[PDB]
Amino acid sequence: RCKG
Amino acid sequence: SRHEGVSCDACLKGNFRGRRYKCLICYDYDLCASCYESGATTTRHTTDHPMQCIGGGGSFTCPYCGKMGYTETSLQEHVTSEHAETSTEVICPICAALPGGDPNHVTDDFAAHLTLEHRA
Ligand SMILES: [Zn+2]
Ligand SMILES: [Zn+2]
Ligand SMILES: [Zn+2]
Ligand SMILES: [Zn+2]
Repeated sequence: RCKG
Repeated sequence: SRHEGVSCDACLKGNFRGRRYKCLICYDYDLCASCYESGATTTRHTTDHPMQCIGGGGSFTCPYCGKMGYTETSLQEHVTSEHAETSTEVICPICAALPGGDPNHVTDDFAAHLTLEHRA
C-alpha cells in the first residue's frame, strides 16, 4: 500500500 | 534507505528498509523483502503475480561542494571526510531521487543523516  | 509512505500488505510493517516489491496486477499492493521472499500472500495476491522491485541505484551530487557521480556508499565517505562539521542547511539528494522519498529533506547535519537514514 502506498499512501502518498 | 526507508520506503517512506509504503506499508507491506502481508505483515503491515511500514516505512520499511530494504527492497520493495510492487504487484503489477493487484491495486496498490506492496510487500517487504521478507514477505516477498517467503511467498507471503494476502487478499487476492498470489505468488504467480508479476512484481516490480523498487529500490536503490543512482549517482548522487554532494550538496556541499557540488561534485557529482557518487554512489550512496561513496557519498557517505566523501561527506564524513571533507564535510565533517558544516552546519549549512542542505536538501538530501538520496531522499529526493528515490521513489516515494522525501523531496525536501532539509538537514543541517548531512553526515549524521546519512549514517542514520541511509545505512549501507
Ligand atoms: Zn512484510
Ligand atoms: Zn498481486
Ligand atoms: Zn562534497
Ligand atoms: Zn536522505
